[PDB]
Amino acid sequence: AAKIRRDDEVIVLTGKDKGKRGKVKNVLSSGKVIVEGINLVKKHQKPVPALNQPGGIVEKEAAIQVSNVAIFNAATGKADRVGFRFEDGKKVRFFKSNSETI
Amino acid sequence: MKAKELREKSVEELNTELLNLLREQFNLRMQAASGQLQQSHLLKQVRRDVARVKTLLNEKAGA
Amino acid sequence: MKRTFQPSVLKRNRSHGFRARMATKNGRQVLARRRAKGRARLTVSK
Amino acid sequence: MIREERLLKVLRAPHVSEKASTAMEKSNTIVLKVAKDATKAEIKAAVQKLFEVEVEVVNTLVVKGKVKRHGQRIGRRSDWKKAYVTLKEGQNL
Amino acid sequence: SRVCQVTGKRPVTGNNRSHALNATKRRFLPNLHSHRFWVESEKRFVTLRVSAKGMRVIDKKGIDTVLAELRARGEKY
RNA sequence: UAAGGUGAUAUGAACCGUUAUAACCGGCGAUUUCCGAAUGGGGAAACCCAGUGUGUUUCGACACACUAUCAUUAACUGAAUCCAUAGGUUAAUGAGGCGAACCGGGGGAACUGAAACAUCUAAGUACCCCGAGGAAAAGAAAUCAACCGAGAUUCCCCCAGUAGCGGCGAGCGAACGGGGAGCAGCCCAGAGCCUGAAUCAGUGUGUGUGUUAGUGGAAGCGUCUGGAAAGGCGCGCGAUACAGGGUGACAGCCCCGUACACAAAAAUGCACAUGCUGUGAGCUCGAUGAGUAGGGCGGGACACGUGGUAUCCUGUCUGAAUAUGGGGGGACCAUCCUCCAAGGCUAAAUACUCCUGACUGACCGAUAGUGAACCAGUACCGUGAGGGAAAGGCGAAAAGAAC
RNA sequence: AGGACCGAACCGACUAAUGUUGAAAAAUUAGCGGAUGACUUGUGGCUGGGGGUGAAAGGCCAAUCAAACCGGGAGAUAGCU
RNA sequence: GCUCGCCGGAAGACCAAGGGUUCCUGUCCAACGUUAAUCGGGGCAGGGUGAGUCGACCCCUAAGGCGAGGCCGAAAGGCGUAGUCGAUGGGAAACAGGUUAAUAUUCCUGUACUUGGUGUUACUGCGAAGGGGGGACGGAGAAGGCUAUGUUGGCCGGGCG
RNA sequence: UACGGUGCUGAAGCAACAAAUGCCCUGCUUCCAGGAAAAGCCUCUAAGCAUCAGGUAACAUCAAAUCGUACCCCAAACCG
Repeated sequence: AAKIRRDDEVIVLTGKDKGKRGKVKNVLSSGKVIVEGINLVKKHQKPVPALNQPGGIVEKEAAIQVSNVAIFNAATGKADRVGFRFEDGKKVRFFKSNSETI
Repeated sequence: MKAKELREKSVEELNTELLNLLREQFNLRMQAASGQLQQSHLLKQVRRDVARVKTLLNEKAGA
Repeated sequence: MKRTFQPSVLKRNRSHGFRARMATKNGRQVLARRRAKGRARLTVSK
Repeated sequence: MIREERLLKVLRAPHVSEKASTAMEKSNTIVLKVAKDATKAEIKAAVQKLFEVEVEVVNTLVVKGKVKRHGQRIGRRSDWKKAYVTLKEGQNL
Repeated sequence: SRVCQVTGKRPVTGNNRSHALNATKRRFLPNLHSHRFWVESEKRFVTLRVSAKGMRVIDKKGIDTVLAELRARGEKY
């Protein structure tokens, strides 16, 4: 059901820098995905007890919408879409334009 | 199905129920209100385990 | 001076309370109308 | 066969743990937070079983809930029952 | 209530029409009298609220038949 | 079905999990405190207090089940009073209560209109009460019609604002007949040949089809502006999909889907060659629903206000004939025609939407559309029934402003 | 003994002044009447709208009374503004 | 903290109703407080209400309410017997001292008291919606005996103004 | 001593008089307008049971559960 999974090398279709390629770290339920080094937000963090004690301006990953990114084919250097075809419950993902299991 | 409870299908689960409630949930309650760290998940686990034992008792009246 | 409301909980539960409404057919219709409107307080006795 | 030990889940918090409780401990009594429908006999039997202490008398009261919630949205905390357990002879604590 | 207990007669509502045809609501009430009836088959006196038409049908059909009709209806004696 | 979860405000903590077993959905079961028809008694709802029967060599006592009332039936008992009967106890089965509208019955106004008002109207309306069902009611001609005939009930369109009714004022207002929707008739008033003979109910695992989980589902890239392309330009591709929504601007080819194809452990609803039981086909002859029809008095319903007033209903008093008979054909009589009341059941066409699912809108867009887009029948007012608000929007993403 | 006398609590309300957008949707400050009785007060209860209750004033029935309040008929009707 | 003024049959102290955390401690002063507020009955946390003897519950009734059957009523429903509820009334038992920031006839210390159950011993006719006794009752007035309580003196500690 | 409040010790702790509207008093006297009920309690029996049960006294032991309890205490916490 999930075209973009937890560990996938993905290439950005739209937004910020499109040409940047990153690996998924986390998939959030709002239709938004976290990719390493894609949306860089400089967050001003207040000094607070326990967690985030020193404060400082921290560079962190912001969420990118899952429709703005696509999976990257290793054989052909392009974004190519995802399908499923296998007869049992664990349907395998297939690269379209190559018909190969991801 | 998600969880397989073939382990709890056995006779005389009263002693397992007394183990899960008595001294277990009680010392978890005492340590929780005093302050301990892992009890946040351990209390939920013990409560669901007591639910499993009581459900299996209501299924099997003889045990 | 002395005002119209001099409160007593025993008189209040005896007059406008739940069982006072439940004894009468008409007070049961009252409880039905309050339930139909959707009130949190069906009776002020509580 | 053991008696109704499953009914002895009445004891909830090991202490209210405050100044009145600690000074009352320095005299004779443990202050405990116990159920809502717990009776004095059940608190006696539960303390005498779950701890090893042989107890003298139990005094109980109901702490009514405080509102403790702001003006826009109002709530009430739950009512809870407090037991002062007298332990003049054979007190571990 | 004012029910005939044999012929099922109830107070029926109508109008008191005047000479000027003014209408005020009124109730026609039955000719209901308590009468003590002798049942020969059961050897007893049955106390029945009964209209005059009910006494007429009691002498027409017998007291036993009216009593059996009451048992079939479910009415007590 | 799944690579992600522990609902939201509301992050954090502590964890669970790799599709072959975490969450999520669906079917089925378990538990389900207290109050509430409240059902053991009481009560100022969410509480007080019991009885009976089953379990302390733990001499604190606890847990569980039942015990309301009414109706029908059976049992056991049982007075005045002999037999009896009334009553009492036990057991089983059913009923209570709630619900927006629709349906039937029991009652039933007035404002108003008549340019006042009383007959009349408003109106058998509003309301109250009782009852029932997914529909209800009606229903199988003692009906219309006119010497021709039609052929149970119900709903629609004409007839027709007609004929009539009416302080012949206001106003009320059909039917005959014709076109449609839908179209089954039966049974007891009783005996002999037949006792799942064809139906009809209960009752099944059978077969098919739906519902409650889901699965697959096509085809796009360069370049320009811009913070961001979905837009501009160029060249393509799919189309039984160019419904719709979302994505940083306006996406058929980025994501959910969509046309299309498939799927259901299990539980159910329909239909059927159907699996069992009980009533019940048909023949022959005999019966043909009496305090009833009708009449008198007083009222009501028929479009019809008592009028010339037929028809229907009955509170009161009466009272037939009984198929040689009786009813109706709008006072009544004769003729002719038509139909058999005083016993019941009966599907469809019809009415409505508390609720579910999809779809649609020359409907509204935060003083609007529900009172309520929002933690609204809440805040607040009142003893109470009851009344009853205001209040949406940062940004693409908190990047919610370190110092 | 006293529906006796003077007079506090208590009950009431005769006059005056202040207030009358008050301190108060009938009060304050001086005086006034009754104060062992047809007195007064607490707690329950009973009487319900063309009805109650009234040592009677159209008084009172929740700051509402020549027929209370709340919802319905109801968008009554209005030759009037 | 020192003076001053006010009440003192209260403007003092306690029960009941009624409210419901306003009590206590710490912190804050945006809003509330007819001003300022360091303060508060305000905001925010955390505490605090300890019963065999005090109320309730309970046992019993009053006015009255409900009321199986029952009588009555067009339906709803009206009344009412057995009965069942209903205090404002009648039923068992605790007082002094100390204690906390906040509780006290509750906690502690001392001295009590009552009502049931069970066990033992002894003696014995016990036993009910039954009978009786009892509970059990008004107004006014008048002594008398006391007490709460006060003054004064004695005693004791301090003063020598 | 931050003034709260702790540890210890602690003298006298009597007499007379006057005293209530409070107690004796649910009394006494008097009057007329004639002054709740039921239970608790005591006592006596009916059915019933008879070395039983049950009652009485003493002693010993056990139990007395549940709810309220802070605060306002004629008012800045009730009705206005």
